[PDB]
Amino acid sequence: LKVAQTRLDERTRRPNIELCRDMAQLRLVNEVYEVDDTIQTLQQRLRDA
Amino acid sequence: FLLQEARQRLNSDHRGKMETLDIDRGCLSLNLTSPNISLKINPTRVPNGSTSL
Amino acid sequence: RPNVELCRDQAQYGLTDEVHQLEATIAALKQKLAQAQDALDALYKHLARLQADI
Amino acid sequence: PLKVAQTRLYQRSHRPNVELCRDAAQFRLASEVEELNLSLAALKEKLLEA
Amino acid sequence: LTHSLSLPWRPSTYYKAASNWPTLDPYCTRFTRYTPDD
Amino acid sequence: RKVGERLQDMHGWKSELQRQVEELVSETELLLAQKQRLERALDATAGPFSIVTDNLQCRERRQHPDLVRDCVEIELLKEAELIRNIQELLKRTIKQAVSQIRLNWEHKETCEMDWSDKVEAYNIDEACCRYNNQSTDVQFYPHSAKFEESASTPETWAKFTQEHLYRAERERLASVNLRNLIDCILQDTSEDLRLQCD
Repeated sequence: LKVAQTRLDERTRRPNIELCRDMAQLRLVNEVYEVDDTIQTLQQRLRDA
Repeated sequence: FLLQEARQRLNSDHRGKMETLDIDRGCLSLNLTSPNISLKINPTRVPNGSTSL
Repeated sequence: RPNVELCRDQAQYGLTDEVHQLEATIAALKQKLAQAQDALDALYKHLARLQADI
Repeated sequence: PLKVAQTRLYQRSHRPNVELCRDAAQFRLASEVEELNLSLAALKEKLLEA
Repeated sequence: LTHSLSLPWRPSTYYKAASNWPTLDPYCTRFTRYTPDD
Repeated sequence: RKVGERLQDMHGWKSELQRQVEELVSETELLLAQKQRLERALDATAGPFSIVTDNLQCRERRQHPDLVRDCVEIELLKEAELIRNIQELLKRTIKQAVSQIRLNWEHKETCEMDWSDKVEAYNIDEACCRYNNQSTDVQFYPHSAKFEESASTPETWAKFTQEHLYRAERERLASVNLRNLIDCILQDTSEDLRLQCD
């Protein structure tokens, strides 16, 4: 999640028209939300364990 | 029984004063930069319990 | 502040005063600004006059 | 009218950092300046022709 | 109204804004120079 | 005309943001006393515990043929267990009450911040509407791209407040639900202690 957040924060500085809704943008938002899902399922098993 | 009650009517004070302190030392702090500064709603407005000195 | 501790203290009567004072001061500077941007307008109108005449 | 629109746009730039918004007012306040300016330009060139 | 696009696009603020308050919706679409004092 | 619409709207959002936070003051005040009713039950349940402990300490003080296991020893032990189970139930509800009060104030301070920003803007946009051509004050502020640099679209703007108001009332309904829970937990533990003492 540490890479996926910094990857998008650097790409928010693309000048003018370069700041695009390419599929890399939506996938990294999907990547960020999946690790949050994964870190929430894994902390669930620790509380069970 | 009476002495026990005095303890539970003297502790209320201690607890009260201990809290008052926090909402009084924290105030002294709040200095401009203070990231929580704000124009509150009805700031100058005596509440209910308002006692005296 | 809880129960009785909520007491009108030297601070309340004092802070509540500072508020009124700060709001009056803020008013003074606002009116002063208006009495200065007014002057700048005059300065400009007179410049236009002096320049047109030049 | 040109004076007013710059003062209107300047004060709105001092709106709070999340309250600073792209309201339609800002949209017109910009377009307004453009027209006022290009109109003074048309008026300035006609003074040259006069 | 219409959120159009100008050729110089300046999205700087939105960034700092959502930085102090995450909860924020997209600032997407739907005077070309700075003052020297700025 | 357009700036005016913004004010009307901004005022519609501001006046409504003023009702939410003053109401959150009132509900926290009702929870403020209900936490105190919670504690003063813990204040008055230590006396019965000292009564039961004294009664057990003096009833061991009996002579040889009458030192007996009877119904009084059963109900005196059950009262001692019931008092201890009341106090631990009352200590846990206090720790839930202070957390509800903290979340009431946190959700409240947030709503008030938005109102502070709104107040500043209101005053600014209000002045901007009273700018007449025949008025001085206005100047030739050199053009700058920062005059168009915005940080929220009108829609997103509302959403910010809308969200604040949603979660704020979530703390409202919650405290109401907890104040019902506090009222029910007092009527039960008081009546169980009276039925045991009888």
